[PDB]
Amino acid sequence: TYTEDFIKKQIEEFNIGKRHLANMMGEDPETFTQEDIDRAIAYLFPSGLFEKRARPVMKHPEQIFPRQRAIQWGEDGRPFHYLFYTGKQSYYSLMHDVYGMLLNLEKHGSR
Amino acid sequence: STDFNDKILNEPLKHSDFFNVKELFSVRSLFDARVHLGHKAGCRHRFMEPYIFGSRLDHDIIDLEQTATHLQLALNFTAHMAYRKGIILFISRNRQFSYLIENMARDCGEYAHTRYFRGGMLTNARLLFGPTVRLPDLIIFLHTLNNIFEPHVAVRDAAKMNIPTVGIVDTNCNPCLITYPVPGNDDSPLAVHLYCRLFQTAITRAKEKRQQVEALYRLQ
Amino acid sequence: ERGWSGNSWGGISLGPPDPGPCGETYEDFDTRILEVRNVFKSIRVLVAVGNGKGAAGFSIGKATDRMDAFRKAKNRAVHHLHYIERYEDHTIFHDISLRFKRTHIKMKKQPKGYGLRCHRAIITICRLIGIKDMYAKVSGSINMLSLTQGLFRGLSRQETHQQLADKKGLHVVEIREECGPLPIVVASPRGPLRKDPEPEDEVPDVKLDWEDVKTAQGMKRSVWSNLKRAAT
Amino acid sequence: NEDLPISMENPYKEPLKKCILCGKH
Amino acid sequence: AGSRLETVGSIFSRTRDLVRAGVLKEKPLWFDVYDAFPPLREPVFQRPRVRYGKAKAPIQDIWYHEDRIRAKFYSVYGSGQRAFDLFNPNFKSTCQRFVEKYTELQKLGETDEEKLFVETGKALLAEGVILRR
Amino acid sequence: VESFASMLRHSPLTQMGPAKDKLVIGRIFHIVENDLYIDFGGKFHCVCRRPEVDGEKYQKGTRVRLRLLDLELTSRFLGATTDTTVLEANAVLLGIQE
Ligand code: FES
Ligand SMILES: [Mg+2]
Ligand SMILES: [Mg+2]
Repeated sequence: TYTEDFIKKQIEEFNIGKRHLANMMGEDPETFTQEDIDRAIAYLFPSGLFEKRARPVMKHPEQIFPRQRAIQWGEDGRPFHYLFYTGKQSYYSLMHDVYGMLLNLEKHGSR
Repeated sequence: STDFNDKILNEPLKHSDFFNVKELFSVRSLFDARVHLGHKAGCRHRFMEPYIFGSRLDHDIIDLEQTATHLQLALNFTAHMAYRKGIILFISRNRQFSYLIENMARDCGEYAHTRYFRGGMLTNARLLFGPTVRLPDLIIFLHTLNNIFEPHVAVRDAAKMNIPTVGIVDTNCNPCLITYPVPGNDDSPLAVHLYCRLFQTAITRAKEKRQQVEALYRLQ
Repeated sequence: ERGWSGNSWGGISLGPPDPGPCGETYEDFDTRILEVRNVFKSIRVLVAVGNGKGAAGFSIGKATDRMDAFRKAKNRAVHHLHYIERYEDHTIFHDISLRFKRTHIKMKKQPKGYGLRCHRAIITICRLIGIKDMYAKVSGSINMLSLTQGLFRGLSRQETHQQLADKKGLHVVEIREECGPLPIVVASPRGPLRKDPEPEDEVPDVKLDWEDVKTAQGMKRSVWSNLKRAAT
Repeated sequence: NEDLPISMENPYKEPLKKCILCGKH
Repeated sequence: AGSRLETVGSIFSRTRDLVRAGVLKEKPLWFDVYDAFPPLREPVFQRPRVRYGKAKAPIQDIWYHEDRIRAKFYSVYGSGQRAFDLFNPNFKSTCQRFVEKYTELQKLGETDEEKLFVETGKALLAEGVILRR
Repeated sequence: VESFASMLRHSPLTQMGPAKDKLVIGRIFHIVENDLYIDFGGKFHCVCRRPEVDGEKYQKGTRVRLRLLDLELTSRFLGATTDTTVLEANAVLLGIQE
């Protein structure tokens, strides 16, 4: 399991490694981007493995490691969303919005 | 902190009507909203008999003089709970008013559940929300019956979790477990709109009063 | 320590209930096994918990493993507690006659030092509740679950002296032979007191039990009654 | 108060339906 | 956490007893508000019963004197061709005008129902409202 | 101060008496394809099919004439201790209120 401190240290390491890679490739570290990181890592570590995921990768720790839940209530205990106790706050919020849009109208190649 | 408790939380309980909920409504207003119109005599529930003025051509009439006192007590309790920053959860399975109730709950900064009630929201909350979830301090039923004309499971679950309940109870409903029942019509849109207006206004004024009193206490 | 018998689970203590998910601790609660049965295989256990100060409850746990059944029953029992009123924190307020399903229970209030002369399961539950002096007789089917349900129901539905005073609006006065004709007022109405006396019922229309009348008249001859027994 | 309802038999009670031969020999 | 025996007592009695016994360390947020402002009835569970024998519901039928007049009207002049407007809190039907005139004629005159009926009909026709028998 | 008894006594709904075969004015408040939901001042609305004659005039807010049959449709069925209600009034749609 990946504790948040581990992810924080990974983020710091990625930032320092990004500045190192920009130093190596002669580019300005400030404007150095993820496309630039991909190009530089493809040049420095050439790999013709057919699997694009078996090739060397230098990604942000957020992207490469999985994600976790979000906090749904603060220290006072009150949930942030008014539809929290449904257990499907996002879905029912979306349905509520759609129904309101339909009510407003009633008053008035792709998949 | 003792002075804070005494001046903020204990003071409002010393007054009969601290938030002045009595001027939000009157018997004439409830009459104009058709709050007195109940179901037919054949659908009458026994425990709703004491609240019924009579039966007008096989149609029950809800005594509004009792509704006034019951609504006064319910609105006072709701205002006091909102002043105490308690979580308030409106519940209603009447799909004609789901949108209105959700809008009202969002407006007064409280919570709504107008959808299918999955087994164990309240009794099994720790597994379904998390080990540290906070349950509502008060539940307001605008409709106490589900769509098969049987009590909402949330009534019994709220009794089990020792959560006080306010409820609008029609002539065919069971008020035995609602802590603060309000006999009234819950079908006609006018009555439901009136209930939503009253409860929203009470909660909002209670919150404003809480902020005002805290600010005054801090200044002095 | 053994329970009611050497090879019996009943009467054995399971220790304090586990700290609940609600964040509460129950180090003051004691748990006792009332019944263990094989369900045809799984195990069904009936246990009772109590803190000795009026708070008591009971629950059933079902599971393939006996320890899991114990844990389930205990944790569910702590969340279904009754509060039992006690007269001077040693006995019940009045005689209670009840029938649950086919089990009849007759409980009698007793003075201090009388002990617990009751069915062994009733003795265990009374030790958990905190009752120290009481008499109890069980008739009909001796079904452990019905016995427990009836006991908890009757003990929860007892009217205290304060409740009786408030209902009748009169002074509840105790007469003790050891204290002579001194009237001891144990409860007074919180509201105003009625100025008219109760009807002096010349002969009340009460339902008497033939066993009690037989015992009072000396016509009971049972060789098993009033036998010497260890302290309870 | 004069507005209270008064005890009374239903004045709108419709007559019981009769068969086509009711009252005829 | 409190007891879940919803059929025993009420939430207030259970919470009060468990707070007194020490099981609950602190009273819940609503306890003081309830205690200061209790409901008219303590919310104790009760099983509704079916009535049998001579036991009858105590609900009375709502009748007024003028209903009799109304009945006669709706049987003689029939339902008024004019439609009811229940949204108007002060709507006045032809039957209501007839009832008011009948009551006035009763209070300013004698008490013979048939004579009152015909006199009321005459007065309303004089006013100019159509009443087809 | 008017009491509830006076309000009930002088209410138009009380004055109407029996609801069967009474002409009332209702207002359309909801339309679902060809089904019009009409409030006439009672506890429940009544739902009527859009007429085939001049059907386009029936819109939300439209005033219509109704012949009431029942303020609420209920009936007790075999093996039941309470009436079953559809939560709807029974009425006949006549036309538009000119
Ligand atoms: S209905 Fe009267 S004789 Fe047949
Ligand atoms: Mg209803
Ligand atoms: Mg042995």
